[PDB]
Amino acid sequence: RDPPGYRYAAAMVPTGSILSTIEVASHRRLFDFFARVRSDENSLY
Amino acid sequence: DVEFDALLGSYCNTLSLVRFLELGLSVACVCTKFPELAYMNEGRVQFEV
Repeated sequence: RDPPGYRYAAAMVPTGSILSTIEVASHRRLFDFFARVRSDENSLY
Repeated sequence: DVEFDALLGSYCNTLSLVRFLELGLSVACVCTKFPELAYMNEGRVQFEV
């Protein structure tokens, strides 16, 4: 449905910290927006 | 003659009121009250890693 998109500003001031570190992107569609960026992308600015 | 009939007493259980916060399963959730939940329409949590 053209889902939402990640809010970059809101990031920078997290409301919590994810304890588990794991290779995400296996659990791809648990989210309706998943973006995987590598070194960095053009789309974050 | 005297003949009567007795009420030998009433027993009424009191249904125990159980909160949720006092319980084992309320560690597996972070519950918060959000009065405007009725108006929200769409909410989301971002998740960067």
